[PDB]
Amino acid sequence: IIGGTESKPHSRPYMAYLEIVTSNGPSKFCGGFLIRRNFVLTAAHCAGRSITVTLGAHNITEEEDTWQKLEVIKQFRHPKYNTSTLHHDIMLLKLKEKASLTLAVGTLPGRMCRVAGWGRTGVLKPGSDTLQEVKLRLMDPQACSHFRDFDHNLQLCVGNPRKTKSAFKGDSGGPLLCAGVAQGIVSYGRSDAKPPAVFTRISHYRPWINQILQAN
Ligand SMILES: Cc1c(S(=O)(=O)Nc2ccc(-c3ccncc3)cc2C(F)(F)F)sc2ccc(F)cc12
Ligand SMILES: [Zn+2]
Repeated sequence: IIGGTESKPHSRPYMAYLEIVTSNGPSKFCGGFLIRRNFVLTAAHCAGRSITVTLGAHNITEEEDTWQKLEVIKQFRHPKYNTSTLHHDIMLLKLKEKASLTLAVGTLPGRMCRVAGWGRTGVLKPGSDTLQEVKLRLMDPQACSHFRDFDHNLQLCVGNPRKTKSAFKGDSGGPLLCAGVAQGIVSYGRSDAKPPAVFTRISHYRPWINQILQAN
């Protein structure tokens, strides 16, 4: 998160910190959010060989009783996910067991929405130890035209280009909440962090989400 504030600790109890393993490189990291006690929603580009989910975190470097480290038993990447266009950048993670409900852990184009994450706080900066959040402007789709594979039906265009405020690397998979309702998932943007960024429009995938949740 660039240009944001430190979240009040545990004020977003649905937030998930994802550590993603691949065979041929070190761990990568993403955000996500708990939508059922045993399901986390995130971005498809956060898929890997295996994933660990930490719920209940604020400072991800300091173990505390709110933490629930949970095994993912299966990844459900959207079947039409495209690695070139990044269309359908959405994935459900089924947890081995249902998370415990605690205070710190529970389930979840001109308006202002909020996104949170542990991602980088600048181009040359590292992932944040603490959960950060930022208020961003929903933009008209023409603001994202320069993303040649942007699609207004599939995606949201998020972040006033006049501001430095943005989701960034490591925030992938985190929710965009507009008046308390999750409308988007951090997907991609520019390497140089110039907003706007592209978010998955969750509404488009409600049928698919429902099918996975009902059948698993
Ligand atoms: C994650 C991300 C990055 S990245 O550089 O780490 N990855 C990336 C960037 C651009 C595309 C892309 C470019 C054209 N058409 C489609 C996709 C795809 C990728 C993919 F897949 F690797 F994640 S920059 C940024 C900025 C804001 C934000 F919120 C998220 C990100
Ligand atoms: Zn705490």
